[PDB]
Amino acid sequence: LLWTYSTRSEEEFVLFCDLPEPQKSPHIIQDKCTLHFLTPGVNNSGSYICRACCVKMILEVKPQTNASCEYSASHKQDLLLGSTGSISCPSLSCQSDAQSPAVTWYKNGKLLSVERSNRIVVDEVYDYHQGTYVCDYTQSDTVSSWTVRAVVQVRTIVGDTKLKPDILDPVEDTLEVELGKPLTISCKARFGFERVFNPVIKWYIKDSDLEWEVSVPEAKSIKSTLKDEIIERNIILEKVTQRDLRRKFVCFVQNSIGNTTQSVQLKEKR
Amino acid sequence: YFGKLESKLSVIRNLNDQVLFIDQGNRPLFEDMTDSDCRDNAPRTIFIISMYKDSQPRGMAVTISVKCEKISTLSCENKIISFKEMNPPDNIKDTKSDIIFFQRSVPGHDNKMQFESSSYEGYFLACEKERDLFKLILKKEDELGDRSIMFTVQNED
Amino acid sequence: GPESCTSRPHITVVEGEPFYLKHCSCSLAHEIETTTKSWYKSSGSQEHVELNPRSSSRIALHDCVLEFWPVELNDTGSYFFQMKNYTQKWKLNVIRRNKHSCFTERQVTSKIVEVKKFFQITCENSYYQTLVNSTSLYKNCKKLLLENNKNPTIKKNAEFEDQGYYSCVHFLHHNGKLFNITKTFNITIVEDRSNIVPVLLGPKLNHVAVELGKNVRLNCSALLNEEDVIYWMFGEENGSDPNIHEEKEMRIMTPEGKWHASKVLRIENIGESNLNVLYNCTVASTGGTDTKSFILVRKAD
Ligand SMILES: *[C@@H]1O[C@H](CO)[C@@H](O[C@@H]2O[C@H](CO)[C@@H](O[C@@H]3O[C@H](CO[C@H]4O[C@H](CO)[C@@H](O)[C@H](O)[C@@H]4O)[C@@H](O)[C@H](O[C@H]4O[C@H](CO)[C@@H](O)[C@H](O)[C@@H]4O)[C@@H]3O)[C@H](O)[C@H]2NC(C)=O)[C@H](O)[C@H]1NC(C)=O
Ligand SMILES: *[C@@H]1O[C@H](CO)[C@@H](O[C@@H]2O[C@H](CO)[C@@H](O[C@@H]3O[C@H](CO)[C@@H](O)[C@H](O[C@H]4O[C@H](CO)[C@@H](O)[C@H](O)[C@@H]4O)[C@@H]3O)[C@H](O)[C@H]2NC(C)=O)[C@H](O)[C@H]1NC(C)=O
Ligand SMILES: *[C@@H]1O[C@H](CO[C@@H]2O[C@@H](C)[C@@H](O)[C@@H](O)[C@@H]2O)[C@@H](O[C@@H]2O[C@H](CO)[C@@H](O[C@@H]3O[C@H](CO)[C@@H](O)[C@H](O)[C@@H]3O)[C@H](O)[C@H]2NC(C)=O)[C@H](O)[C@H]1NC(C)=O
Ligand SMILES: *[C@@H]1O[C@H](CO)[C@@H](O[C@@H]2O[C@H](CO)[C@@H](O[C@@H]3O[C@H](CO)[C@@H](O)[C@H](O)[C@@H]3O)[C@H](O)[C@H]2NC(C)=O)[C@H](O)[C@H]1NC(C)=O
Ligand SMILES: *[C@@H]1O[C@H](CO[C@@H]2O[C@@H](C)[C@@H](O)[C@@H](O)[C@@H]2O)[C@@H](O[C@@H]2O[C@H](CO)[C@@H](O)[C@H](O)[C@H]2NC(C)=O)[C@H](O)[C@H]1NC(C)=O
Ligand SMILES: *[C@@H]1O[C@H](CO)[C@@H](O[C@@H]2O[C@H](CO)[C@@H](O)[C@H](O)[C@H]2NC(C)=O)[C@H](O)[C@H]1NC(C)=O
Ligand SMILES: *[C@@H]1O[C@H](CO)[C@@H](O[C@@H]2O[C@H](CO)[C@@H](O)[C@H](O)[C@H]2NC(C)=O)[C@H](O)[C@H]1NC(C)=O
Ligand SMILES: *[C@@H]1O[C@H](CO)[C@@H](O)[C@H](O)[C@H]1NC(C)=O
Ligand SMILES: *[C@@H]1O[C@H](CO)[C@@H](O)[C@H](O)[C@H]1NC(C)=O
Ligand SMILES: *[C@@H]1O[C@H](CO)[C@@H](O)[C@H](O)[C@H]1NC(C)=O
Ligand SMILES: [Cl-]
Repeated sequence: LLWTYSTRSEEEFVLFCDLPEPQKSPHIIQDKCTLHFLTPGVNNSGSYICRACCVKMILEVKPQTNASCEYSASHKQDLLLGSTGSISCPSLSCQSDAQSPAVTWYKNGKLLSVERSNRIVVDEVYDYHQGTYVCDYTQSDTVSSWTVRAVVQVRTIVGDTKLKPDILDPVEDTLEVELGKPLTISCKARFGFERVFNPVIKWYIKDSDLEWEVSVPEAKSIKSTLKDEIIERNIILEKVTQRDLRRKFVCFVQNSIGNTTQSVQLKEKR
Repeated sequence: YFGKLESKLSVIRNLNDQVLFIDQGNRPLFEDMTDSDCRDNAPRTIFIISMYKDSQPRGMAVTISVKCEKISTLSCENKIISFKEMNPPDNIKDTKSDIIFFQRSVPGHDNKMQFESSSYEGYFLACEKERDLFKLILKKEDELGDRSIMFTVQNED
Repeated sequence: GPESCTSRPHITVVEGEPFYLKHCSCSLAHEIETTTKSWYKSSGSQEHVELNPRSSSRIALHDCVLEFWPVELNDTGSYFFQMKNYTQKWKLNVIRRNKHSCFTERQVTSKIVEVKKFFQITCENSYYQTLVNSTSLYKNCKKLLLENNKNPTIKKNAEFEDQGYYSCVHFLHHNGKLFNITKTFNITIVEDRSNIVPVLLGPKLNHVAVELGKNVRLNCSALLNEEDVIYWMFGEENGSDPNIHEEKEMRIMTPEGKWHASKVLRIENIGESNLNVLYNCTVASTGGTDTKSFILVRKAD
């Protein structure tokens, strides 16, 4: 069995052991006898053995010159939760689907008997539809009728948010502080999921028209879920003094929708 | 420890839109009903979903009841579904309970609901076709994507 | 194969439609012995007249069913089945057909579908499936162009244009006469009804300074949904405390349709027991929970 891999700017690949009885079932990762190849180029090509019964695999790699069509499928695909989605084979997208050229699909190793077309059309998408999808099809030449393997990674995602972010911490518009002591105020903000995500979380200091920008320290994603993302960024005062009372410390946060601010006025515990 | 918070009048339905109801045999069943039939078959079709506080929070703690003649609460005791002749309790002096369920939305499907038992973890309220009728049973999560454990809760809010 | 018995006690049907009544405890398995099955009808105060199995009449009694070819306005009444160690009843109510239409208003099954989310109409029938000649789909009583097989279906991501009444008709022939079974769905499309996973504002652990004798007002705010509940836990299991009062929650809706809820815990005449003990506040949703703890520490620490 000889499989071909037509690489580009960014992709992935796998080679699983095929045998009559599912008895059990290098810098590149290995899991459940299914050896995976990450970021190769022109290197990862040749014969690979797995084991009396011996599963022979003669891999081949070559770079793709250019896309045969305008709407050439991605190797990273997104299925919206609760709607109708499709998992199209990148290696067979530009030919559309005149007649399915013997397409076999594999979701996380397991074969998909029903799906044999250029596309897997998922009627109603649920979280479990997520996974590594491998579309295989045989293409003949002079003597060898080698198979073509393409690996599409699909994720189940919720539609992009229609809401601006939320400042979790701080809440109170004031703060009891003792002068001559250090202070580190923390800004915690929750960001609704977006396909293209460019969040903003920064502190700034203002005294009427006067404004000072804080750049250090770096922001930190504390939690990332399906619906939201929490990022945190501190402000450090090595020694709070009388001047730090004349001004307000405002945390700024913004996503593709808009911005929300929480300004804290410092007061002494006294 | 559970503490009864509040209730809502709801109509529970499966994903093939079959209305949940308590028959004369006093057993919880599923059946195809027109809006008219569902209305005309009340109070059997209208359920009292009561929310509870939890000493160890782990999702929406809930009780499911029906006021046919008197109020009856849903029990999953001995992994078997039944309607016990009782009003939702004001307090439950235990971490786990045969009448308390965790009402949880399915990822990305915010209006589809799943009820896991607080007493038997891994087991959920589900609709299973047994012979000539659709029973409301309690079954262990066997395979990913099981749509028989999903439901829709139409509130009177 | 099998078929759902009519378990529901009250049944509404429209005149001129072939309708049936199937009793429960019906097992047609080869091991099952034959037995005497009786069907009776009641009209008004009391009747209890045994149903007539006349020579190919409008009413057909066989196996487990009471078929009607078709139901008419005068069929409304109380029906009863009797068997060895088994008795079932139903309250049949047959409503008038909307003649100046294709479907009757009352026999509608409403469904609300979210925009850009999977929408489907599957025109199926299994009981009368063997007798069905042709099947059609109607949007506001206007026929739909399709492949129109034994079951014409719709399968698309919902759009406000899909809102409407979908009459699903099944034409069949019964020993010469043509009948039809019509089942209409009242589909109404509605804008993103997506919920937020609730969250408590502020840090997860709070040390709230105070000295004995005085009172505290622990405030717990939450970003939640409309239907979500916010509560406090302070040892109700050990009995009731007459110094801890849970004030009525406050709710506001942010211009962008965001709900904020605030509930405060009043702790009157702080004693040594009220110290170094975790007073938890939590949010509860169908889509998640979040908990916050408030420890009462002496002002002297
Ligand atoms: C499923 O099966 C049922 C029967 O079980 C069928 O029901 C019949 O359907 C028709 C139409 O829905 C019923 O309505 C009758 O319509 C007549 C007028 O329709 C014509 O004229 C208008 C003019 O504007 C046209 O638009 C239209 O296309 C028609 O050409 C009315 O005249 C009838 O009213 C009364 O007067 C007549 C005499 O003129 C009497 O004979 C009638 O009895 C009645 O008193 C009436 O409104 C008809 O009533 C239904 N019959 C029965 C027995 O219920 C369904 O059509 C069928 N489903 C499908 C999809 O075919
Ligand atoms: C994949 O697609 C990319 C485009 O997205 C493609 O890149 C283009 O390659 C061609 C060559 O194959 C480039 O064009 C040539 O550029 C050289 C200078 O670098 C010129 O000397 C050439 O001029 C001659 O030919 C012209 C056209 O016939 C004549 O008009 C002229 O008088 C000269 O005789 C010629 O213009 C082109 O610049 C790139 N463009 C980009 C954006 O990369 C790439 O080659 C494709 N892959 C493969 C393997 O073909
Ligand atoms: C108030 O809340 C505390 C803490 O509760 C925990 O933290 C919150 C922020 C949430 O994440 C909660 O979901 C979570 O329960 C309650 O006390 C804590 O309870 C947990 C669960 O019973 C204890 O964990 C166990 O500890 C034992 C012994 O170490 C282990 O063997 C177990 O594996 C398990 O981890 C935890 O120890 C306990 N912590 C404290 C500080 O007591 C507390 O009961 C509650 N109070 C009231 C009045 O409701
Ligand atoms: C098809 O489904 C829709 C709902 O999706 C039903 O429409 C609803 O009908 C009522 C009719 O009264 C509408 O008005 C309401 O009336 C009450 C009367 O007490 C009043 O208090 C309310 O303020 C309101 O005005 C309601 O707005 C309407 N909703 C929508 C979204 O259309 C319709 O009845 C269903 N059809 C059938 C045949 O069942
Ligand atoms: C759908 O029905 C037609 C017509 O059926 C006739 O009319 C009915 C009201 C009832 O009286 C029936 O018994 C009649 O047969 C079917 O068309 C007939 O097909 C046969 C061959 O199968 C042919 O010999 C007849 O001439 C046809 N009748 C007419 C009026 O032309 C048709 O086959 C049915 N289709 C399906 C898919 O069930
Ligand atoms: C943050 O959001 C505010 C609005 O809430 C933005 O303010 C607007 O700015 C435009 C100019 O870009 C003005 O025409 C509007 O009048 C402003 N609105 C108000 C109410 O002041 C602000 O620009 C945003 N900031 C950033 C950094 O994007
Ligand atoms: C509990 O805290 C919340 C949040 O700080 C308070 O609620 C809001 O306070 C802001 C102050 O800027 C007002 O603009 C809002 O209108 C308030 N909203 C609500 C829903 O109340 C709340 O008042 C605090 N309660 C107590 C008693 O301290
Ligand atoms: C294989 O070749 C690629 C360049 O195409 C290189 O980056 C990689 O390090 C090589 N791997 C090994 C194992 O030599
Ligand atoms: C009921 O209505 C039908 C209409 O076709 C009629 O044939 C039948 O005789 C009526 N039955 C009685 C008891 O009047
Ligand atoms: C009568 O039927 C019920 C079930 O409906 C069964 O439990 C009972 O044992 C039966 N009794 C006899 C005498 O057959
Ligand atoms: Cl959010």
